[PDB]
Amino acid sequence: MQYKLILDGKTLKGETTTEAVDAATAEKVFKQYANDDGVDGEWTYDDATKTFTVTE
Repeated sequence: MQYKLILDGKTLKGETTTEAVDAATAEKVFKQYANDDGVDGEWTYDDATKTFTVTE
C-alpha cells in the first residue's frame, strides 16, 4: 500500500511517499527519513488518506 508523509518542519516542508505492507512499517520508514533530515516533531496519522504528518 502507498503511504504519504507530510513534513511540516521549521526548516523543511513538503511531502514524500513510500510503499509498505502496512502503516506500522511505513511509520518506521518515514521516522528514519525525518530523523535523517533533522526533522524532530510530533507525528499524526490519517488512515482515510494513508498520510503521516510530522510537525515541528
